Amino acid sequence: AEFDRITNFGDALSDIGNKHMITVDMNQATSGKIGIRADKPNFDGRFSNGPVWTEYLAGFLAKPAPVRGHGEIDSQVVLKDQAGKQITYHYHHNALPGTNWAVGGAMSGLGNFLDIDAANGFTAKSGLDVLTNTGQQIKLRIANKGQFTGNELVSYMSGTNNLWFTLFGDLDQTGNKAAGFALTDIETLIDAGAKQVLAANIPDFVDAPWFAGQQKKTTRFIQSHNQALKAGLDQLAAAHPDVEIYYFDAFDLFNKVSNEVKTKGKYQDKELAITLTNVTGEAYSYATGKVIAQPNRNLFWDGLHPTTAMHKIMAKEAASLVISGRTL
Repeated sequence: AEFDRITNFGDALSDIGNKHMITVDMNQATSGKIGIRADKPNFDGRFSNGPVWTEYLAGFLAKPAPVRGHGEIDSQVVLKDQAGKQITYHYHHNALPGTNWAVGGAMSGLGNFLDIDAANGFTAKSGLDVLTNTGQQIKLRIANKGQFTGNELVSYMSGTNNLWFTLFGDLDQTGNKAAGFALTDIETLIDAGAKQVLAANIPDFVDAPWFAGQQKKTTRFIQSHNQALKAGLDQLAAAHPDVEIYYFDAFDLFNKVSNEVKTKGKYQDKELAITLTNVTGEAYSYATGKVIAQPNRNLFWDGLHPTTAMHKIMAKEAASLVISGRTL
């Protein structure tokens, strides 16, 4: 056989609950002073209305379902109430053994990042930067579990948040610069013994509701990133002939589904029991909580994250890429 288990790295497209549960635990530990990410109506801490693509993937390949994992978390969380009284917490959680190390918000590269808010009248000064970037996930997986054995498929899907925090934060990355961080991370996997790598590019988010009024900037970033990533993976595959690399072209899949819905009115897959009829709107509004009656007719759940229907479509394409043995 080629592999017994799947290991996942990346962001909210892959995460089965780390960003959610870390904030649940920090909220408990501070008696409600930290806001919960991926609350209801999101499904069990997924940034979706049901399972994400890494869950369908394990089903399709008949491998064990993802197990949420992370390393030790430790931080001095400093908050202030509206009166400006400072409150300090020692937040700690032991490592969590698992196989899916993805965390919503994560960027390609190393280190930790800030994507958690204080709540109920408090404001965070310091120490909420407890979430790990994709390259940091890999570093902590290696420390916790050692090098890969070769019996795993390792999925890597990152870069969306390198775009996100360039548009809406102080990150100042080109698509090619962000792609370089991804390739550095993927090379770390290889040097850690990974022999089967499922590397995904950035989806075609041209129509994502949260990117409205940024279409030229997102096309530039996502096009730049994906062609740099492809070329880099072609080079890595060249230099590492004992590694099988599958390039999940999530971009083209999003593009194809979208154009099918726009030009024929639907994208339907009878094998998956899915019919999409909307690829331009959110099924669910973050701001108001409201959800349309039939969210699984949409590509987009909120303004960026796919619905569980679209995650199923993504995993079928990835599973069939792996089954097809069409490696780089």
